[PDB]
Amino acid sequence: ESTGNAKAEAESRAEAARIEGEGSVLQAKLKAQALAIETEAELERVKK
Amino acid sequence: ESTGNAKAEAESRAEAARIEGEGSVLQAKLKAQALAIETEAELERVKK
Amino acid sequence: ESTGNAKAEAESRAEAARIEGEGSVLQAKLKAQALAIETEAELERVKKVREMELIYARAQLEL
Amino acid sequence: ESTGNAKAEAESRAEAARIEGEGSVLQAKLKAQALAIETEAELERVKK
Amino acid sequence: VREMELIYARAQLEL
Repeated sequence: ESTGNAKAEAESRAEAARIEGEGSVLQAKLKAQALAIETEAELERVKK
Repeated sequence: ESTGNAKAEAESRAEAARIEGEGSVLQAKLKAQALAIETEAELERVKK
Repeated sequence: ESTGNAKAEAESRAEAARIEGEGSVLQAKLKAQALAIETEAELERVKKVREMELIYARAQLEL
Repeated sequence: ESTGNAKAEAESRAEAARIEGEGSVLQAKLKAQALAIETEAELERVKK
Repeated sequence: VREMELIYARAQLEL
């Protein structure tokens, strides 16, 4: 009839993984990494 | 009566998705830069 | 009689919205700049370790 | 008949999340971030 | 922290 983690009463809780975006972060789009270093030029300006 | 989410047995499982994951792929800017600025340790030892 | 808000079970829930959230997206300027000015820690350590160029200065000439 | 956090008598209280704007802050509009660095030129003036 | 530029000044010449 029942086995696991039963929880009740009040606000928030979490129990699983739901690493949706996190997994997507690991599988970072190369193009995303490129734009990162390509844009650094602006940061360098704030430095210079 | 108590009711709740059950997770019988053990394999890869997802539940209560989105929020955290989505937020991760969006930025995590604070720790991203934090860890990134701590990377200088390489350049630090090189100087040392 | 007491009456009040009940939150049976447990899942994602919202209530008493707006105010705090709205105020957050608006500015949070004090802590925003506070944490931002504390970010210099990176540039701080960089200086702390760049100090090593002092190498040339070891040629002390205390006559 | 009843379960949870019942509260009464006087002023203010809060119990939930209501992270409306907060969530919106995490999901920061790229264009908003751009204008931020683009406007910094004024701050630099006060520096120079 | 900018004080660190003092590096050059370590070449003390206390004769």
